[PDB]
Amino acid sequence: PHQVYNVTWTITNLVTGTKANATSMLGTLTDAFPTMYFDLCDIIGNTWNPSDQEPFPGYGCDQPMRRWQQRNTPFYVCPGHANRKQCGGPQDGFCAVWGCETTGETYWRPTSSWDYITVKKGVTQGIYQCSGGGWCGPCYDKAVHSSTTGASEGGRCNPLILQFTQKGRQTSWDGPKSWGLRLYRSGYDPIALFSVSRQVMTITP
Ligand SMILES: *[C@@H]1O[C@H](CO)[C@@H](O[C@@H]2O[C@H](CO)[C@@H](O)[C@H](O)[C@H]2NC(C)=O)[C@H](O)[C@H]1NC(C)=O
Ligand SMILES: *[C@@H]1O[C@H](CO)[C@@H](O[C@@H]2O[C@H](CO)[C@@H](O)[C@H](O)[C@H]2NC(C)=O)[C@H](O)[C@H]1NC(C)=O
Repeated sequence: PHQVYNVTWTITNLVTGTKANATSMLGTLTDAFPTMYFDLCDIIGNTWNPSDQEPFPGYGCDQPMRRWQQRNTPFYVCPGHANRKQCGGPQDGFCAVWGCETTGETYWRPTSSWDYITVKKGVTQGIYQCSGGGWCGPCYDKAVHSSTTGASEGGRCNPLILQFTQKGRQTSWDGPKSWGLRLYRSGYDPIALFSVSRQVMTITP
């Protein structure tokens, strides 16, 4: 009865244009606001991964330990849909100055009363010593070294969870909205850009 349409929400890698993930559900524009799930490594761009000449940088999506150390690093998120000059643009992840963040996971627990979403780390076993002392866990790509237990495809172990806020559930979604995500480190804070958009189509069969 309330299932008038098939609403699909998509999280997009801003730079590459690829789909980090998607979720569909039946309902209306006012009640279809599902919880989204995606991995950080599916939204990074060409300039995120540290160079190969760079010794144990502490983050990155191209190597298991890089992915693991990245997982244990805090991060903050800034909206790029509000046109706040002081926060800068995509090249700053919309976080040019402190106070631009509206969510994420850091010691000061950023939240917001005006932004449309919240983003927190999901659950993962990441990496752990198992049985024979070797390293086991999802951070390892099962398609790069099978046998290594826990190994997931892609080596995904940076799950993020996105939820819509009350303000988010009440704002208009005509056109995509973008956000920037930054790792909070003692040194450069790498930038990852993503977008959220909605499609509304008829049900089938
Ligand atoms: C509309 O909703 C339906 C489910 O109610 C979606 O249909 C499934 O979509 C997945 C991929 O997203 C396919 O792998 C399944 O085979 C589809 N099931 C069938 C046969 O309906 C559909 O994707 C949604 N609209 C779209 C195409 O975005
Ligand atoms: C892509 O999105 C789907 C949801 O459409 C994710 O699947 C959900 O994952 C959570 C967390 O593990 C579970 O609690 C749900 O039960 C899952 N839902 C369904 C329908 O499977 C999926 O994990 C996401 N993929 C990635 C790598 O983020």
